[PDB]
Amino acid sequence: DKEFQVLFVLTILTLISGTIFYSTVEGLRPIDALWFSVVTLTTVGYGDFSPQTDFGKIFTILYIFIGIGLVFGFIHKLAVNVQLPSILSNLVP
Amino acid sequence: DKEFQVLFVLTILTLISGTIFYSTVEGLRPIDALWFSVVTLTTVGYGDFSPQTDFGKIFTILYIFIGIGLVFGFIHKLAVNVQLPSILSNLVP
Amino acid sequence: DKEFQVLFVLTILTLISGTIFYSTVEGLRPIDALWFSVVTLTTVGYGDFSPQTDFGKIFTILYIFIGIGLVFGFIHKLAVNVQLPSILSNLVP
Amino acid sequence: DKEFQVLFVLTILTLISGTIFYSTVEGLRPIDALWFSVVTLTTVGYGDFSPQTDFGKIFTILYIFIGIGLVFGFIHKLAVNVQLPSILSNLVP
Ligand SMILES: [K+]
Ligand SMILES: [K+]
Ligand SMILES: [K+]
Ligand SMILES: [K+]
Repeated sequence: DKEFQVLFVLTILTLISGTIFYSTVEGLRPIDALWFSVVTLTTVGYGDFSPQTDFGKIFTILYIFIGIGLVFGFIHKLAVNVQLPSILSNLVP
Repeated sequence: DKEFQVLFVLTILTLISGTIFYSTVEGLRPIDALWFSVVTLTTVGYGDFSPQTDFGKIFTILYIFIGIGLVFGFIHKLAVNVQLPSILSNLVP
Repeated sequence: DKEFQVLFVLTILTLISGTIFYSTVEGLRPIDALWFSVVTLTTVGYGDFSPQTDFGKIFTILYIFIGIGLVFGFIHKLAVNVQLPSILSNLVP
Repeated sequence: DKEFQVLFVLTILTLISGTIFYSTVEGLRPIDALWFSVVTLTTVGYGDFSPQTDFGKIFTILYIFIGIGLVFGFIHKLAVNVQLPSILSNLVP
């Protein structure tokens, strides 16, 4: 609970920061900026969008090193503290 | 066994859900929809396909956060509870 | 040693299998086939190459689920049993 | 501290080595060479850049197997020994 909540808030703030940056510096729509932020921090990287400016590339490097840690943390706790118990509870007939 | 079976079923259902969504909203062939779902949840992300609609992008964001946890879980148990023993058994002359 | 050797051989065989498949079914040069196999199993996925046939896509799905487990295993042991000690040994003045 | 410092230096050197290689063999700007090195070793892989020469592809294969181990190590310690405590310290009213 309290741990998953913190991680949830930290993830939300991280994605908000990305959305604001890419819509500003790279000129993306806010929706596309959020899309790029997620596709980046989860390391999926389709490359349908990518930073065209040097500022954009430099920020993204730092965004990645800082962002991956907490994003996968959230993903991990979400799966281990939320999804796991639920699946088990559904396996009791 | 019982753990790997559950994870196997959960993975199958997850991929089925993706196949139905992308063939519907993004208009992909069912085979290409399954292909995108896998390439997404394993975080490979070639970008040969990517969602063009806003609905598609929003769903994929949620699909990723929810899907990665179980997909890598399956991958992990598959390697640790199935592949590992087999390799060891083949190393006894 | 014996563990890292096994993992090394298993990785080599896996990459050889990929090289043969993609040069055959997708018609890539052997070098490009090996390149795609690695870029796939390490989950990097540039998408400079991607399978164009349905056979190619179906095989790759299976290749991914089976291959990621051992490839990251090798990567892990390589870093924990080989790179780690070496760095420490270089930190003794 | 001493552990995070070492990992920090090892990461810096790894990225420097990549920058020099890609600007030399693939003819990228130094900034784009660093960009590719990071996007590669964190496994994001946008594919906005990718090696066009066989030398480039062969080196990158080796760069990946060697580089991922330490890069994610740094990312891990950064998140567990630096980001984690800080967030907790900010949660004390
Ligand atoms: K990727
Ligand atoms: K990618
Ligand atoms: K890509
Ligand atoms: K990845």
